[PDB]
Amino acid sequence: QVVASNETLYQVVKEVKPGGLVQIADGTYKDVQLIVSNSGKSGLPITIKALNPGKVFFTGDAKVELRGEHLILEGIWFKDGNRAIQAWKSHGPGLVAIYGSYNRITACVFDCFDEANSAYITTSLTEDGKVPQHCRIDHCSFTDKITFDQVINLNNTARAIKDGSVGGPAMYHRVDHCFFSNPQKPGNAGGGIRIGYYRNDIGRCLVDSNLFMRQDSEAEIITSKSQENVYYGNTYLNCQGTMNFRHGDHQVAINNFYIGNDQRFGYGGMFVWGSRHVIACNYFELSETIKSRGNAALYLNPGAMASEHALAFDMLIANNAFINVNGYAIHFNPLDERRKEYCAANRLKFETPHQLMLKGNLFFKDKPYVYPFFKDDYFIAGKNSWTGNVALGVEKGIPVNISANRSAYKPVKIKDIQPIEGIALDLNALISKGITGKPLSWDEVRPYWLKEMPGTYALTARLSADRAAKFKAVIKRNKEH
Ligand SMILES: *[C@H]1O[C@H](CO)[C@@H](O[C@@H]2O[C@@H](C)[C@H](O)[C@@H](O)[C@H]2O)[C@H](O)[C@@H]1O[C@H]1O[C@H](C(=O)O)[C@@H](O[C@@H]2OC[C@@H](O[C@@H]3O[C@@H](C)[C@@H](O[C@@H]4O[C@H](CO)[C@@H](O)[C@H](O)[C@H]4O)[C@@H](O[C@H]4O[C@H](CO)[C@H](O)[C@H](O)[C@H]4O)[C@@H]3OC)[C@H](O)[C@H]2O)[C@H](O)[C@H]1O
Ligand SMILES: CC(=O)N[C@@H]1[C@@H](O[C@@H]2OC(C(=O)O)=C[C@H](O)[C@H]2O)[C@@H](OS(=O)(=O)O)[C@@H](CO)O[C@@H]1O
Ligand SMILES: CC(=O)N[C@@H]1[C@@H](O[C@@H]2OC(C(=O)O)=C[C@H](O)[C@H]2O)[C@@H](OS(=O)(=O)O)[C@@H](CO)O[C@H]1O
Ligand SMILES: CC(=O)N[C@@H]1[C@@H](O[C@@H]2OC(C(=O)O)=C[C@H](O)[C@H]2O)[C@@H](OS(=O)(=O)O)[C@@H](CO)O[C@H]1O
Ligand SMILES: CC(=O)N[C@@H]1[C@@H](O[C@@H]2OC(C(=O)O)=C[C@H](O)[C@H]2O)[C@@H](OS(=O)(=O)O)[C@@H](CO)O[C@H]1O
Ligand SMILES: [Ca+2]
Repeated sequence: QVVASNETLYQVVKEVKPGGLVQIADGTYKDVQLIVSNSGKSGLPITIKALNPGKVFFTGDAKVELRGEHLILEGIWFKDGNRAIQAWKSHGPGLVAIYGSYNRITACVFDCFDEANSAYITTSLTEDGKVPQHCRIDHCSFTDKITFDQVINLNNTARAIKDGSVGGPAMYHRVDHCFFSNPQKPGNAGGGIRIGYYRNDIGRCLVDSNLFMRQDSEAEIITSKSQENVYYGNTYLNCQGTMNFRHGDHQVAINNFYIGNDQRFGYGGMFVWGSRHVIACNYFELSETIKSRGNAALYLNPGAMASEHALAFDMLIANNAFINVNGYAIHFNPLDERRKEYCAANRLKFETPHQLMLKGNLFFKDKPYVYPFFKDDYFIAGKNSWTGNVALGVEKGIPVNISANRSAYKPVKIKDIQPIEGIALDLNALISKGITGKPLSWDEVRPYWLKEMPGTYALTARLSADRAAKFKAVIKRNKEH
């Protein structure tokens, strides 16, 4: 039914049946506490949507909880929030918290919501430990986030100091066609998306066709902290951060675009911990790279095998292109001094990346940047395997013989790569095709009803005066008195 107030919305959601449709009349729903406990059924979802998307605002001291299964939340604009700062935390539920499985949030806008620390959307465990699975977040816009924590956390365990061999279960979520552009916070402030917590967690989430444009929240654009997540066809445009395989082996990134096209800041880029990954058909063209990480497109972590800073080794790096990177194409030992400190403290064995299979990559420069393609301060003959690469335009920086024949450059065919269970992509086929398509634009990901890009930061790299003032107040209250 059509509802036009908070109270009527609360009532209709208590009664709605599988296949039901709740439409919210034009207006502002201030301090709205939408808790949806009922469930739809497979093929009979319950849809809660604006009657006219773009005309419904959830504001004030608001929250949404999707606790039932088979629910769809659509066409809501979250702005002008005022949740209690003492009542919300990073690593807690999001503004929208999804506790049930088979739920979808689509074509919603989150724009500088408030000053309370939390994600904008989470999947969250219930108190009895049940893990939501098979959820989708798509065609949503996340802009000008001025609070701590990620924009989205996808959770399969409760936060703990941890380290017990039993990880969280596979989630099988999808995040697609979303737009992220958010200002830099201080420190380890929470990024774009976190998936899982530690290396025994299984993710099996698909993150595809998103546009991260000045996603600058903190060092990590995405902190992927579970196994077997697949990142396909995302665009990272002028982002002050890197997309990271932070914990969890056997993750996949194929045909993403990492573009930096001005000199305003250092941009990234991928930072990779762990082993057994597939990193293929990605395109890196970065006009400036990140000083603090080591100035590179692709960073391969040194350290102790399978530790808290897991050594990057034994993986496939295939058919990628590094075009006019103002930095190393590949840095084989970033942050090595900090990592030796970690390994010494914990009495762990420090190692450097090896057993890498570098196949069919193009390394090309014709602009006067000063960096050789590679940095490997621990180079050992034979430790990695290079086949079918092409390198031309600057010295390699390591003693490896690579063809310089660009005309003869072709991506390699690959046929031995196992797909990820639950994700309907043919990894061999996609890798063997080489790099397809081009960077995504706002029109390709935007909510169907929204023509104008929201936010103040994406086009300008600066918050508007009023939002800047709120951001300063958040940062101040979160640091030492
Ligand atoms: C993410 O998305 C981006 C693009 O937004 C992709 O970008 C590309 O790749 C990047 C690497 C590059 O950077 C970029 O430049 C791009 O080149 C990126 O790869 C990622 O892709 C994934 O997301 C896509 C997306 O969501 O946009 C997926 O594309 C969708 O795939 C499904 C398509 O639907 C099918 O085709 C349409 C036209 C429907 O079929 C037609 O149905 C008509 C009416 O029934 C009929 O007359 C026609 O004969 C049919 O052809 C659809 O059918 C389904 O729906 C209809 C109603 O419309 C009926 O109910 C049917 O029963 C039902 O089957 C087809 O579904 C199979 C959709 O068009 C397409 O957008 C992509 O596959 C993902 O990998
Ligand atoms: C709630 C939702 O859309 N979940 C996504 C899931 O889609 C469900 O499962 C399938 C399926 O064929 O396995 C189809 C329907 O779209 C839906 O029931 C699926 O999303 S996808 O279909 O857009 O690809 C996965 C990705 O595999 O992500 C969510 O789990
Ligand atoms: C709110 C927030 O997450 N801020 C990050 C800092 O964490 C807070 O401050 C401290 C502290 O001892 O100084 C401890 C608590 O975690 C928070 O109250 C801190 O993050 S972290 O180091 O704890 O992971 C700094 C580190 O640079 O990052 C801020 O973003
Ligand atoms: C100890 C702790 O929980 N600190 C939180 C951070 O987590 C550490 O940092 C990261 C990371 O990739 O940033 C990985 C380590 O394994 C963690 O011990 C971090 O939280 S999270 O969202 O990345 O899990 C920050 C983010 O705001 O929050 C700290 O409190
Ligand atoms: C406790 C810990 O190792 N946390 C990792 C982060 O490391 C801290 O972050 C930084 C920084 O500027 O990024 C400075 C502090 O001295 C570090 O202790 C960080 O890891 S990394 O930067 O060493 O690679 C994040 C990933 O960005 O992961 C945390 O686990
Ligand atoms: Ca972080």
